[PDB]
Amino acid sequence: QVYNITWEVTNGDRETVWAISGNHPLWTWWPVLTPDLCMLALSGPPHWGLEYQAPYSSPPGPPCCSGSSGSSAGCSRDCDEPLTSLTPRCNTAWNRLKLDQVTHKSSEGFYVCPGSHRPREAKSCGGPDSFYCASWGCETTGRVYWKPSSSWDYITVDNNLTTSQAVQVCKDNKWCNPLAIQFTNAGKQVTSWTTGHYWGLRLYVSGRDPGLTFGIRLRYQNL
Amino acid sequence: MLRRKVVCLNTYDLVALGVGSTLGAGVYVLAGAVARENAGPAIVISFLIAALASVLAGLCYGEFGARVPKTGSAYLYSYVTVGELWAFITGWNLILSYIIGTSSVARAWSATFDELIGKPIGEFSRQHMALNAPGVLAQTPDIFAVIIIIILTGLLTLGVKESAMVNKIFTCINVLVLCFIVVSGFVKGSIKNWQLTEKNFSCNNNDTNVKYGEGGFMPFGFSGVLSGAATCFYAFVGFDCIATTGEEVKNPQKAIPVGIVASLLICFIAYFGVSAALTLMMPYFCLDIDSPLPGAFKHQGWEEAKYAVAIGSLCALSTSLLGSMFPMPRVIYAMAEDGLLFKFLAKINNRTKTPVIATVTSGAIAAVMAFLFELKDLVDLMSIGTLLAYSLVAACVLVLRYQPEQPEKFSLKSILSPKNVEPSKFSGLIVNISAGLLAALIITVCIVAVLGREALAEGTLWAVFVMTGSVLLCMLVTGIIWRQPESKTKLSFKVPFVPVLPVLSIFVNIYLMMQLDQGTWVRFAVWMLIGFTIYFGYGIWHSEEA
Ligand SMILES: *[C@@H]1O[C@H](CO[C@@H]2O[C@@H](C)[C@@H](O)[C@@H](O)[C@@H]2O)[C@@H](O[C@@H]2O[C@H](CO)[C@@H](O[C@@H]3O[C@H](CO)[C@@H](O)[C@H](O[C@H]4O[C@H](CO)[C@@H](O)[C@H](O)[C@@H]4O)[C@@H]3O)[C@H](O)[C@H]2NC(C)=O)[C@H](O)[C@H]1NC(C)=O
Ligand SMILES: *[C@@H]1O[C@H](CO)[C@@H](O[C@@H]2O[C@H](CO)[C@@H](O[C@@H]3O[C@H](CO)[C@@H](O)[C@H](O)[C@@H]3O)[C@H](O)[C@H]2NC(C)=O)[C@H](O)[C@H]1NC(C)=O
Ligand SMILES: CC(C)CCC[C@@H](C)[C@H]1CC[C@H]2[C@@H]3CC=C4C[C@@H](OC(=O)CCC(=O)O)CC[C@]4(C)[C@H]3CC[C@]12C
Ligand SMILES: CC(C)CCC[C@@H](C)[C@H]1CC[C@H]2[C@@H]3CC=C4C[C@@H](OC(=O)CCC(=O)O)CC[C@]4(C)[C@H]3CC[C@]12C
Ligand SMILES: *[C@@H]1O[C@H](CO)[C@@H](O[C@@H]2O[C@H](CO)[C@@H](O)[C@H](O)[C@H]2NC(C)=O)[C@H](O)[C@H]1NC(C)=O
Ligand SMILES: *[C@@H]1O[C@H](CO)[C@@H](O)[C@H](O)[C@H]1NC(C)=O
Ligand SMILES: NC(=[NH2+])NCCC[C@H](N)C(=O)O
Repeated sequence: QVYNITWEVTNGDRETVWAISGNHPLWTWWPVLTPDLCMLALSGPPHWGLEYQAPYSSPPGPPCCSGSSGSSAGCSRDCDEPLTSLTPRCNTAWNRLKLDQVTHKSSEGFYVCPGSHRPREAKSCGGPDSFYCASWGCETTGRVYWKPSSSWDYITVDNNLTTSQAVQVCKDNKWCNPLAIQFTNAGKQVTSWTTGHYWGLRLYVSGRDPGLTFGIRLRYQNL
Repeated sequence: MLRRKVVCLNTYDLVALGVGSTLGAGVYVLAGAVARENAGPAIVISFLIAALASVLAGLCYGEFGARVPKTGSAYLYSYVTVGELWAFITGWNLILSYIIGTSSVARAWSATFDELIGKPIGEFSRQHMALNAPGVLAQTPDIFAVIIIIILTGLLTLGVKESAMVNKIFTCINVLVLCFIVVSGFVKGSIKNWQLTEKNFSCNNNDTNVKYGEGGFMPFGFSGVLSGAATCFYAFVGFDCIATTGEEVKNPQKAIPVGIVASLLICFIAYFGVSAALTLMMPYFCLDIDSPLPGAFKHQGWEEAKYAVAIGSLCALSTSLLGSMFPMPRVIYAMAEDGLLFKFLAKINNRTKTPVIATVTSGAIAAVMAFLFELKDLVDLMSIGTLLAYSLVAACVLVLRYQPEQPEKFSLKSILSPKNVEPSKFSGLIVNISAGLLAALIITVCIVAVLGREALAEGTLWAVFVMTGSVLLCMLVTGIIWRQPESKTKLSFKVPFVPVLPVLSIFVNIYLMMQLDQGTWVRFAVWMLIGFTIYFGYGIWHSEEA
């Protein structure tokens, strides 16, 4: 029968940061989850600058003077200045622009590795602190030149908006790093989503490759 | 092209002269601009690099003046030691340095004075003047800077000279004001301003188009810090006056290097303290565009202190201004008397007994530059000129150490393992060639590290290959210079590590020059084109040694 189904995307602390809902039979609705990469970082690792931000909180940082709202008191011109020195993070609009550039540059990007649902043979992939990406080959999906894929991983993660579509959204001081998560055939065949399955996401940059941990779970009720 | 010429005050007096001629617009006006635009709280680091780059240069001067019994500007030393073309380039760069320094300091003094009285002169300028070319010219011409330059040029023409007592008094007042600024920053200022985040990216004033950057201590990154250091090299200029003192010194060549180094160290300490105070009292982004230090004092509630600072700055900006003007006619007169420049510039007026025409021409050029170009543009132009001059001095120090005492085919064994105990003409030629190749290779290294910075970060094969080859071949050429014997001539002062320290000085100077803007490079290129035209059309044929 039909239930009110709800797919939830939660941060590393297992607090729901994004959600979508619909009336469907159980295990028949597999929508494209579009959480913001910054939403996953809310109350997350210190690098993203959102370790003290609650879920569903508004994007921090002053607006860009180039935004649709125009110039205002204390508006920032960093969104027009070069993004070279900027660190890819989510605490300001220009930092979000830098994060978008990093995730959209061919030589750079982000890669995702699976968590507790990975096979025992991958147990050498590290713990949550390592983001389950202790070494190359553990990654199962992500947007990067080597284009990783897995025949058993339950999701594939890519960039939802192209750079051009996202620059203006960033300059409007909105969440402007929307991921695109698509359930694989293996994921569609899986039923344990009620308990939640968790992945780690790390940026491919020249340095620490800082990352975070996110999760996808299912809730449902009668409708 | 390579024709060569035939050649009291205590150390504390030299230190006072250097400090008075160095402290000025760099700290009172430009420190806030650098801490707001290029660097943040990390401007303290920016000065440090700018200090070291200066010290490396100053040390060279100590040796570069030790090889000439006569005391004079770097132009005289070059024209006595290396050659005519090299000396002309050095003197032309010094002329640019002095002229643009006069222009920039006159502008800073005019802006400070106009601020002190409510910007009435600026209001008149906006009302009645406009250049209609913000892309390359100033938003508002500085008529008062022109007036100041005219008055000071008139004073200089009528025989006004350096008053040591007045310089000491003004330097003491400025140093007292700077110490007060440091103490007030350490008292009122807080470390939290060095740890700002997006929570604090707001200004009480409702100015727009702010650059907040990353925040914290290094909002704009190490690239921003390096650009700030290149700009802050403006502040450390002015120690050449110690080498060009002219007046008799207790130690002809031992006190001069000590005085230069002590002045540079004192200036670095003062700049570090004042910049730390400025960035601790007020947020780096909040720093007032018109007057950073008074704005920070007002932000902390000590508005009255704006008077004290006004007393200090106007003193420093005065001592610095003359420090950039008194040498200005001297270099032009020296070059003209030698025939490199137009001979009419060397005619000394009988009534005044001074080079009236050279002083008037230099003053007019400085007044026009101050009228037409912004403070930052003139600052960068003088910085590039002075950096090239200092690199030339360092190259002279590197070269002369291995040349034989004056009155082609080669072999690998001779080049790498010379057996002569003292330099020969072959060794001197090897060192000259190695210096040229090392200069070219350092230019290549800096170009790839600046222009190809992102490419190097990306790891592209061509950029990495070029950088690696250039750096390793720089090391190889430095070793080649190392193996050559040094001149046995005894010198009162020597650069300790002559094979490395001059090379590092050249590299740092060229890197800082690369940090500058494209417009600065275009202005410098046109100035150098004018200088080369003058030399090759007039200088070579009318030289006094011809
Ligand atoms: C089908 O189910 C969805 C989702 O169910 C929700 O999650 C379940 C796990 C369970 O806890 C349910 O109780 C819960 O409702 C329903 O959509 C939710 O509807 C409620 C209201 O009925 C929303 O509650 C909140 O109410 C606040 C005011 O009191 C309001 O400010 C909230 O908006 C803000 O917060 C939400 C997240 O809470 C955020 O998504 C918004 O964008 C906004 O910031 C919100 O309205 C829930 O938020 C709704 N969604 C979720 C994921 O909880 C849906 O109504 C239901 N439909 C039927 C026909 O049954
Ligand atoms: C993530 O990617 C999806 C897919 O590209 C985006 O969904 C798209 O959003 C745009 C803008 O809302 C939709 O355009 C609209 O189309 C309708 C007709 O369907 C038209 O009437 C509207 O005027 C508007 O042009 C587009 O249809 C929609 N596409 C899909 C497949 O859903 C989404 O916006 C991206 N961002 C996020 C946060 O999900
Ligand atoms: C109607 C106009 C003239 C009003 C504008 C104010 C003037 C009275 C100002 C503008 C420039 C000032 C001068 C700028 C610099 C100096 C140098 C200063 O001397 C030093 O600092 C000596 C240091 C050294 O010799 O190295 C003495 C004051 C003086 C002449 C100032 C005197 C007052 C002047 C002429
Ligand atoms: C006075 C004597 C006793 C010591 C002289 C030491 C100097 C030769 C050293 C001290 C600090 C050094 C500088 C420290 C940092 C840099 C930055 C470096 O460039 C980068 O690291 C760029 C990185 C980026 O691309 O962001 C180029 C050399 C330079 C200027 C160094 C040049 C050599 C310096 C001036
Ligand atoms: C920058 O902003 C932060 C957060 O607003 C300030 O930190 C808090 O300030 C409040 C006062 O407004 C104090 O009560 C808290 O104890 C501070 N710390 C917290 C909340 O962790 C900080 O003071 C601001 N800094 C500056 C220089 O303005
Ligand atoms: C802030 O803006 C108001 C007008 O909205 C203006 O009156 C005020 O002077 C501004 N604050 C300044 C200039 O410090
Ligand atoms: N001798 C010079 N060229 N000096 C020009 C002025 C630079 C001086 N260091 C200042 O702080 O303003």
